[PDB]
Amino acid sequence: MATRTQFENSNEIGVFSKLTNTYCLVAVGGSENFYSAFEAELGDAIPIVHTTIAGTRIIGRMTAGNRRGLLVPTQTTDQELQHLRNSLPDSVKIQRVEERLSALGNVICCNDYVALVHPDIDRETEELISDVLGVEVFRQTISGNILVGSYCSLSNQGGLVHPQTSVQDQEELSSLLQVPLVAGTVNRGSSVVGAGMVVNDYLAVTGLDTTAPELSVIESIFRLQ
Amino acid sequence: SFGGINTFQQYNTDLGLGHNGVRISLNYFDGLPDPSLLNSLYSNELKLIFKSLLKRDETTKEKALMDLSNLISDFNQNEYFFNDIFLLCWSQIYAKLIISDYKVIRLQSHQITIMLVKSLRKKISKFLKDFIPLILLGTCELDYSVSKPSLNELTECFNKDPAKINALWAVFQEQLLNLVKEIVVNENEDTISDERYSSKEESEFRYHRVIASAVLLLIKLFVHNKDVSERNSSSLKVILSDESIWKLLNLKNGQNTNAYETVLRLIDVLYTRGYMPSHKNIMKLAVKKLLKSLTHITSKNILKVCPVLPSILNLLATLDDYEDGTIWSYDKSSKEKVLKFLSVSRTSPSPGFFNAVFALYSSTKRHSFLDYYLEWLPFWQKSVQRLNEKGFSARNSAEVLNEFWTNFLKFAEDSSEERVKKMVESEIFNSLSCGKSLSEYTKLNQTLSGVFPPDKWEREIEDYFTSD
Amino acid sequence: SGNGAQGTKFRISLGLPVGAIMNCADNSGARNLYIIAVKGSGSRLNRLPAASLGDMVMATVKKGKPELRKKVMPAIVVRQAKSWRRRDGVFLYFEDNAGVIANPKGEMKGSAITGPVGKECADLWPRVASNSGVVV
Amino acid sequence: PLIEEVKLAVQGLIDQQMDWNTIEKLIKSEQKKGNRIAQLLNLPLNLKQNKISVKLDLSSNEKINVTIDLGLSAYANATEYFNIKKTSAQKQKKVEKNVGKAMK
RNA sequence: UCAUCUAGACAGCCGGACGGUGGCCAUGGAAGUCGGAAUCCGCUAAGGAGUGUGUAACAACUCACCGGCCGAAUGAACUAG
RNA sequence: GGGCGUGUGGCGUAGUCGAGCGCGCUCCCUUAGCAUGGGAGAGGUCUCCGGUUCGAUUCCGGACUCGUCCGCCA
Ligand SMILES: [Mg+2]
Repeated sequence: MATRTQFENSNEIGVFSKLTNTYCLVAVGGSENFYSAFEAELGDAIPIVHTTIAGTRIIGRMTAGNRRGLLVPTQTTDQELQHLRNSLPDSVKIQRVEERLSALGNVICCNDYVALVHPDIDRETEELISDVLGVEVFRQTISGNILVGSYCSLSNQGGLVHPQTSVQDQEELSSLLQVPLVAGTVNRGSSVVGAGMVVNDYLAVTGLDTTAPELSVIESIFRLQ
Repeated sequence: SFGGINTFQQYNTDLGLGHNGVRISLNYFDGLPDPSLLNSLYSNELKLIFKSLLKRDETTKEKALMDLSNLISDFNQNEYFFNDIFLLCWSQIYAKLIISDYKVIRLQSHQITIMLVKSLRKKISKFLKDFIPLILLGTCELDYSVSKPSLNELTECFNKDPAKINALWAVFQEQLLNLVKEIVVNENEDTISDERYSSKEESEFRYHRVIASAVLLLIKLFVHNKDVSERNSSSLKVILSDESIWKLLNLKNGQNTNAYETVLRLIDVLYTRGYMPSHKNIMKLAVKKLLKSLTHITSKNILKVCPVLPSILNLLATLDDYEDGTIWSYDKSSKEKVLKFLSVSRTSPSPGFFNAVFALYSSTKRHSFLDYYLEWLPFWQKSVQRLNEKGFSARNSAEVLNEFWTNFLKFAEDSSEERVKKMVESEIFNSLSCGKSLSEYTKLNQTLSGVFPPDKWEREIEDYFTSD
Repeated sequence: SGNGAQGTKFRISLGLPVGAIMNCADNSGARNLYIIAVKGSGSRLNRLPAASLGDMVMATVKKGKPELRKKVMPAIVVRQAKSWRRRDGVFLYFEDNAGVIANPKGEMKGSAITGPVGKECADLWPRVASNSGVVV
Repeated sequence: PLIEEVKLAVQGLIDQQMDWNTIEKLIKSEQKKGNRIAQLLNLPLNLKQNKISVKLDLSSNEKINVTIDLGLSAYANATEYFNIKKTSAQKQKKVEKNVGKAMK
């Protein structure tokens, strides 16, 4: 399933949510339908944490997540950090990042094995990503889009990239990430695919205005069947 | 509250899937619950849930389903609410609910039906004839996620008895056949999906998925009952006759080759049964489609189609075995298709591909379908060249190389020619000298235990030390 | 703001009246935006309609590309440079006035934002938070 | 008698409030099924004006499609056709008087 | 100014409200009720060649007329303080 | 703002309730030049919408458009 969901009318689910294999994060100011989608589809096996990052309802663009670790910005308060430490399982590691770009979901596009980052990140932050997430890192842009997290949706099975992407960039990124990539649109043609939707190994959640060919492209590239 | 009469349905006099006097059909236009029956419903709350289910929006449908489930969960309080009238209405809507695109809607519907059956056990017997085929269709589904919970629930409903589950197939085999026939022939993509709200694509995609699940159910029916084919031969013939099952075998388009694979399994089943041999036209049509599928396979999509290729080859070997390759005779260009396919298949390495190729070679050689020297020897050599180039860049390669060698050596054994043997030795030497991580990898070395004599290996080792 | 607001906004000290020229932060090829109107502003005699951070305004491109000049389009203020108070009581300000171009529903005409944006704007507009590099 | 039956069947679907496009798809399906009533109806339906056209055989082979108002009784629909004929006859008479003078 | 009125008036209930005759023209039909003319008898306590609803035309219902209960004034049109 | 009148082929223009000419150019013929003429062509929802008539360019009503004339203060 690519599950049709709105955040109070918003068809961008990746902005307000962060979904990994092991956990899920949702914003505190959410509707009953928005919570019920993650509660029904994810089930009781996977914890869902209602969280606020840096005083903001936006959490997907603020944080970058992995099954092994979670990265939070410097502006995240101690109460939010302690609540995430209690609510999250003991396996994941939560570490604050002290870096100027500070919006880790926009900066970092990552999965379990390999990650794409903004080219201009600091070397200490790159080593921190490689340490906490245990993930090999490449500094690359998707056809000149420096915000790889906003302009790519990535999982273990496959990836969706920006629609206006050069084909040469598509095989280059596909060989670099060792996963097949498809250029496509989400939410009735919105270009920002990573902000448009969240995905993991068995679930994808998207906006209600995402059309049927777009949803078919999602389930084909992410192998959710 | 509910108005109107299904006068056309009364004229039609067809109960469709339903054997309880209520027409049940997958298509949206007909099979909708009758207004008078809805009025007869026990409670206002039930009537409301039904209206919501009728409404198109999924969010509304889900909310209604959740409410219905809650009523079922509190069975003792709501036993009065549930009635035969409710069951008749539920059956008609349930069919539409199973066909629904949304996964949750399907999952919930199956869960709801199973819960009802457990609570109402021994009271749903009249309605079981309608319910069980639909429940079974859900249990055997192309999608694993919907099917596994449903299967587990079904077993729990039957108190974890495998025998009871097997019995169900035997008891409802005729009913299952009717359902399968309806999906395969009566249903069309347009009937399944409304034209205005759905594109030409998706409607086709949906239809293919639904029929594929029915085909999987059919395969299960044959496995469960040995005598099912004989009793319902006429029905089986019509299902096979319809081109829709054959249409499923298209490799040019489609997200997954799983549907194509399911049909291949059915064809093997037909061969084992001998049903296809018994009815010649069906067998010929299937073979022709399979040959067309080979044309559909292309280099651009080879990576997607590569896992499926070994399976196709094994099936081809069995069909090819039948009647001394009459399958090839059916198509004038069948040999050409195979040769084109071979070039496409070799370029992308696949596990089990060489084994299939050797088996096909063995089948072909009895009738000399493929010339050993003209086509096969070069093809095998090209495969080695490709493998050497891929040394072992995407291992796996190590097993694939061994698999190729074992098959190639057997292929080489059936030559009786010095030149072929020399070529094999040269290819082995070329692979060995270039090497790779193979000396380091025990598995690669162990798997390819011998391609040359032990003395020759010592001589090569001596030569390497001797070499500058 | 008005239609495309995702939630409400606390009162930020108004810093951009009508006639203000702010930098154009996105990559749409426009250099500055000239504010002619503020969405949702009230009516008082002689009072100029003023904008704050996170507000949607009507603006014209005074300097930039000729297909963007000489027409009115909606814009969103992302940097304010007049100091305002949050409910945790820090007084903060950027060093320039800056906004991006959008449609009336709020999705950005451009694709990337240079420089920081305010969290009071990023929470209120998700597309701005999507294309934003750093949110403070 | 047949026309009345056809009207009742169509009306019942309309009373249900089923989507008009959906109703039409059902009619087509019934024709494939061979339902007699379904066969009689022409496939395009002026539901918006509440008129259904049903083919009627000229001789009890060629069929002439006749529009029938759903609201009106079958006989009432017939009277309206007769009325159009009557008006046409009156017009013809006026034309006949007009022709001689007009020609001059 | 017209009418009705203890020989039972006007409101309210209840019952009948019929035959010649589907009166004559005209219409594919129109039988009291699409129209054109005439508009008369019988039985009457009383019932129009019809006041509306009414059907393709019927059928059906209701009327204005007469009757049981009520027992005494009432209805219409108009004038001006 | 108000009043009065106006609206025809690509262009100009004739119309009593029963759309013609000229110009542009379509073709053909015709030319010692300082390049003509001749013959068959195409071309309109008569500004639009309603009513009258039997039929309105024509009669009437409304709308659009254009052109004229008169209009704020101390
Ligand atoms: Mg002023």
